[PDB]
Amino acid sequence: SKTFKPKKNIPEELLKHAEATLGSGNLRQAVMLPEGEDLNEWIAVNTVDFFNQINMLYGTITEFCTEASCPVMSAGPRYEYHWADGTPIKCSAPKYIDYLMTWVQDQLDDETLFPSKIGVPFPKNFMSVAKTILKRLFRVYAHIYHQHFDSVMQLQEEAHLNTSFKHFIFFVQEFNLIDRRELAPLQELIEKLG
Amino acid sequence: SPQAFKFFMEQHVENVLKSHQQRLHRKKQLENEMMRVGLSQDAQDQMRKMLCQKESNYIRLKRA
Ligand SMILES: [Zn+2]
Repeated sequence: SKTFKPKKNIPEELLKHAEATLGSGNLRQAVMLPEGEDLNEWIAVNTVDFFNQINMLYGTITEFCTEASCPVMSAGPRYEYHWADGTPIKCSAPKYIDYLMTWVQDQLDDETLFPSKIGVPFPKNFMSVAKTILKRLFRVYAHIYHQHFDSVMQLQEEAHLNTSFKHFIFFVQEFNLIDRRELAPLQELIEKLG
Repeated sequence: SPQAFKFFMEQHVENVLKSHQQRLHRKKQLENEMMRVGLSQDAQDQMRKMLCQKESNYIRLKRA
């Protein structure tokens, strides 16, 4: 709300390379909570997987994402992001994303948030914690899609990106883990994947 | 180089699907044997519960 600043002062692509994917199969069914499975656990394992994918995704285009090319964290001109973790900064996309990925990593390493021992329950607020992570992880996708799809197509990794993002968004949507407002930066890519 | 991201995503999609069908498979196997020997619905539900907890434990461990 302070971290997510859409810009009403802006008058309002090739992104719809969206058919390009790998073997997603029945992905809508894949993201569903299996009968008897704990939602927290299911959120946790997928959040970790998505983090890994996104961590690798950004690794491919980080050379192209610099202070010069991206002096403010954005998802196109109509959306800017300021960093804050409650434990807000106008900063560049590389700075923001470094803050973000360290932050997410610390959560996942936090055994009190993401317990790895059998028998140890999730914290009472795990859902809210998971929702902030996924909310902010979405921004890497959005930044890359808006600012660096040229470099993605250069590396011929559009299919791999779409696959990752499609799965991410199908998961997010299944459990309503991100407010439709914050998904604004990619509404039409998303509507194109459903 | 983007080769690791690429290889992982190509490998990831089929891993997702395999994990999904393996859960179903173990679920089907349990139902099959239960029905074969004709256990009480209480005993069946207990063991279904046990399978679910084991599957839960499994993905926690994969995450670890
Ligand atoms: Zn950038």
